[PDB]
Amino acid sequence: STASALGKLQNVVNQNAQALNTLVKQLSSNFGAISSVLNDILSRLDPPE
Amino acid sequence: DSFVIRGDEVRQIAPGQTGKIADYNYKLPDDFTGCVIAWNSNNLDSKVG
Repeated sequence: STASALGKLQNVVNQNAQALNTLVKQLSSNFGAISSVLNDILSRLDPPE
Repeated sequence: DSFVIRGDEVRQIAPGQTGKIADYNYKLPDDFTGCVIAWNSNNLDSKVG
């Protein structure tokens, strides 16, 4: 009946899942460039920049 | 390497350039090392005819 008695294992699983999720999420950032996808950069400028 | 070009085309003789001379007659590598020398010979290479 009573839940929340196994908080440690659930916490470990949640931590791992959240770390993986944010690592995947980081792909959409800009980091000061003009776009977050390589194909648009390649197909809109010459190599020098 | 020596040649003769128009006065306005000397801008195209440089690494990472785009135009008509740079891509159809003389193409330079992006990491080109060396030097370029240019001068004028209107009184020699041009004739009244």
